[PDB]
Amino acid sequence: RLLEDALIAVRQQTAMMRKFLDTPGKLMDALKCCSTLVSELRTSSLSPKQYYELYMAVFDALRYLSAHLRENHPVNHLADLYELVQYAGNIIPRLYLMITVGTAYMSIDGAPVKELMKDMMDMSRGVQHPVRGLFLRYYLSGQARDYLPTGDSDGPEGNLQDSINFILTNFVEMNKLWVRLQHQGHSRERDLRTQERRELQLLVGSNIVRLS
Amino acid sequence: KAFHSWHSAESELMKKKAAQDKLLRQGKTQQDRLNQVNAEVIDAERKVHQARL
Amino acid sequence: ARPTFHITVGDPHKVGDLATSHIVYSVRTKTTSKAYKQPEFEVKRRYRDFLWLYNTLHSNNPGVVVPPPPEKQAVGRFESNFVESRRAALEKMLNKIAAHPTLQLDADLKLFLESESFNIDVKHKERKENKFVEQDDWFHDRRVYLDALENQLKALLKAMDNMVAQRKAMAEAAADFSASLHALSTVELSPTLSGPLDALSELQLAIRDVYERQAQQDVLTFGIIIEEYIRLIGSVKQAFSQRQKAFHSWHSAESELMKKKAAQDKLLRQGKTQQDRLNQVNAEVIDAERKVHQARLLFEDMGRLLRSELDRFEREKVEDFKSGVETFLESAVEAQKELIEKWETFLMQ
Amino acid sequence: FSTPVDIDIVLADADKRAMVDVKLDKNRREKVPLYMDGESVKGCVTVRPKDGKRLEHTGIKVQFIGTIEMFFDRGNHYEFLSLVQELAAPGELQHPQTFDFNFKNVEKQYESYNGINVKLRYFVRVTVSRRMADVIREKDIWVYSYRIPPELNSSIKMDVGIEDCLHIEFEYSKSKYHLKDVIVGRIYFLLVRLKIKHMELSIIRRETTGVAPNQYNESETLVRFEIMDGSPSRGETIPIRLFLGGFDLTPTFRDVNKKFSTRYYLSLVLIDEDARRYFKQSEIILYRQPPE
Repeated sequence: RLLEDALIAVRQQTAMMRKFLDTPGKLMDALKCCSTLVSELRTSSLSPKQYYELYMAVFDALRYLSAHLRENHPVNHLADLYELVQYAGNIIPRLYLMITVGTAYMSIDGAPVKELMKDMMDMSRGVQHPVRGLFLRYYLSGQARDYLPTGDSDGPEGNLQDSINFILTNFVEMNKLWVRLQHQGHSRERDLRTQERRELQLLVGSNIVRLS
Repeated sequence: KAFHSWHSAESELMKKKAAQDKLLRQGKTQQDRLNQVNAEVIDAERKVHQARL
Repeated sequence: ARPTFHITVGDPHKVGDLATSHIVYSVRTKTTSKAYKQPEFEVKRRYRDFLWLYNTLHSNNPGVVVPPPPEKQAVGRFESNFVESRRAALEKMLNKIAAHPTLQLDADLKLFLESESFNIDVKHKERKENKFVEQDDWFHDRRVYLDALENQLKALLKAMDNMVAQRKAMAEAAADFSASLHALSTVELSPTLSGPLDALSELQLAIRDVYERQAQQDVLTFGIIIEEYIRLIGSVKQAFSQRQKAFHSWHSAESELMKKKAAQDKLLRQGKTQQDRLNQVNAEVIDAERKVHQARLLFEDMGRLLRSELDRFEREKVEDFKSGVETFLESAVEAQKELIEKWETFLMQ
Repeated sequence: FSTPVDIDIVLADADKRAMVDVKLDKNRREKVPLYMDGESVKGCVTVRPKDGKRLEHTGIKVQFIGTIEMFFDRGNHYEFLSLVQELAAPGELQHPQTFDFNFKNVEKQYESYNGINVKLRYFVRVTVSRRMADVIREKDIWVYSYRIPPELNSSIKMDVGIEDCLHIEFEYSKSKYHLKDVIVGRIYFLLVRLKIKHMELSIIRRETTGVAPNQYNESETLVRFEIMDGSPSRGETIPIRLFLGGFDLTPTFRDVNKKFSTRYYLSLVLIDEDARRYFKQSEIILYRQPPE
């Protein structure tokens, strides 16, 4: 029942989100409408799987924003924005908003990129919910993938090293969330956790892929 | 006296307007008397303005 | 806090029959309002207390609004619905007033909502127990304008009465049209005439249920808000009257001052009055000026208040009637949708 | 008729001078000219007559006032600054007239404030004195107070807990933040034997009014910022980055004219699965940064 009720809500609003997301200036608008959206994903409830599905649905809708953004940053900074967005009330909405700002910063920049990246990670020591952090980190993983601290993505002030560390952090983390996942949620949900755990492992392997 | 006459003009205005309101809150008002009382109201309204002036 | 006042009116301790018996409601204020003492209080008010109270709000707020009361039994019986209307009427009255910081500030009301003993004992306890043309113009403008609304509101009211009356038949008729058709449908037994005819019977019952429901859906929503306005218009008629009293005091002060001044001068230019007795009259001439100055000044601020109440009044009106129309829309579509769903059911037979 | 006379006050720097906004009751925002301590206040009083009559008066003056208003009561108003300039002697007015004024190097010791039980405001008051009823015109002003970086700004660092149940070390990067500054911090978990649903960081504003046992405290919660979703274990570090620019705070005001205080607190709240709530409050000084 649950998933769909949400999904209905998602379809209307993601459309409104997108109309804003599309447009620079209303980029700002996109963010308010979006501020209302992530809360669903803030819901504490859903199946991993159901949530996962939402994760694509909003995420992908958001991917239109990321491309938009990657045009938006080349068409102007709007300083300190990265910080500025993090007044966004709560944590997944907010963070994603920084992250998006991060992605913009990468797109123009290179030198301060590293410093930021590191911040984010740090704040990423913060999601000790396996899932919210995972999807986030995943989302994220895609967001920085093009912008990793070395050459392939681009070649930041620093290089491979910074990057290596980063993924590793992720890796470890990735192990953490997942393993923690095993024990995450209610005690008697061990098999649910196993099907579901297999799903999100896959996600992990892309990183590994990034590494190759 | 000029003051007395104005004030009479004003009192006259209020009488005629109050009559109009009463015809109105019968709920059916013949259109004959609605125009006639209103017209007189308007002449009173000038009388007031001129008198003040 | 002021609008953030939370009110449940429940518990219909409807004192059983007397033919006039008075429902006593919990009034639970759960209130984060800092205009209400208790974060929760429940009082158990009876109709009479509220009506008065409502009036009290009327009384403490000089032009400064007082929306419609708890619901009238002046058409009400004692019906759950009626009492609900009352409950609602209050809820509403209360609701709004709470989201008006001022009416929400009536102390009786704080004590009322936040103490059960009724308005009454609270009410003892609380009292510890411009140019001539310009004012006259504001009075006549207002008189024509708000006489125009009242006539319109009175016309909408006799429409509401007819519209409720004339749902009783076809609806009441079709309730027997259904039985008349159904009857002859025991006489046909041949499957594809019996079957349709019983569906057609059913159709008349459908028309009956929807047509009648619509007195209650739409007409009644409007009759409540129309009634609320006429009372509110009545109440600001009182605020006006208060301004006429102030106008009366102020000219009274002025005719009394002109006299006092006159006595003074004639005594002076008698030229046979000692400076002792002059000083007694003179002082009193100067106290009369203060009587003119204080009486005029409050008369000006009363008119600032009357303006303010007007601008307020209008503002409320726009929002109220929009909700009025929206509640009608939802209903009008739901009535018609139910018939569409019914029409398909018997198209399919 | 109307008024026989209307008074307007025009400053000499009215075009170039900056203006500032104030939040007042029910979301209203006023905008007034902006000043600081030591600035001169100068301009013109413009008298527009409206009738072809005559105005007999017993003097015309302009005053610069700074005052503190308590509990919405006129009898509790205290002027902490009053300066007078007499503009005209007793006389008549028959036509429009303008008068210059200059208040030299005006002391303005406090920042303007509009609160719950307290107002602090500055204004110019023109008075035309008459036999029974004065003609009075006020003209409101915002005053800010400025402060350079503090000599000492220590980090706030502490270990706190519920014994044998929850032990945490929290750290905030400064004790003193400017109005557009950032709370950078961390929460570190030493012992966790409770099931934590979420953790939030709150900025609480306290207005303190009165003297001695006559103390009224009004409390308002200006942010609720979630910093953790879910249950950590020991050795877990949660980063805090809270931007103050999103909440439009007033500075910290301490014992202003010995009548009121406005103070800001960071309140860290943890909520368990059964809705139990564990907290620690810490004062932070907010200040208005001088622009360079």
